[PDB]
Amino acid sequence: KKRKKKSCTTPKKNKHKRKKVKLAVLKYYKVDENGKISRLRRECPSDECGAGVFMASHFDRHYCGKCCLTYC
Amino acid sequence: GVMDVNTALQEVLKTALIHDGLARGIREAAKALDKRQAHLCVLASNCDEPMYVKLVEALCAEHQINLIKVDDNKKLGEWVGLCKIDREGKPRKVVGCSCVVVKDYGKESQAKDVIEEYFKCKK
Ligand SMILES: [Zn+2]
Repeated sequence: KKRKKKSCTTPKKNKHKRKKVKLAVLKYYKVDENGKISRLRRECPSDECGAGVFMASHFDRHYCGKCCLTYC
Repeated sequence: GVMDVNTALQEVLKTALIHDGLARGIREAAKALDKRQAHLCVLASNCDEPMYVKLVEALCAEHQINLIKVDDNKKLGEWVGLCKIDREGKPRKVVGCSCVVVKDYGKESQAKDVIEEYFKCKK
């Protein structure tokens, strides 16, 4: 049995390529004229990411990337 | 204190490299430094981003942290330990670090003699 070639299928399943965000770290904090710090999103209650990591505001939900926490 | 002020960051960043207490890059610096678990922070002066100054200056202002400023991201990249070296010891490759956050110091009379003096005179 010489091994058959047969490569045909739904032509390509492409693999997710990383979305490269340029200086996105800066978007989190809002600096006023005095030099004050305004946090535009919510802090996460979980232990590992506590006080060092923030959450995401999607329209209907809040999502932290470490422990995968979700709220409405 | 026999040392010069500008040359003596080498011992702070060396012992902080040996004790695994350095956080480099802006987000792993800012965040973990805002965790009030990290003592002091080292920043680059020359930068192409105006807000990159606002972030760290505001953060170091409110969170009771001290600010050092260096010339280029390149020299700081030689301090951080990201410089890759040649066969004979030429510091050939340089990945520059503007953000450095110190968590765990080593115990040194030298780097602490210059940093504690510079920051006793700055206050
Ligand atoms: Zn979390």
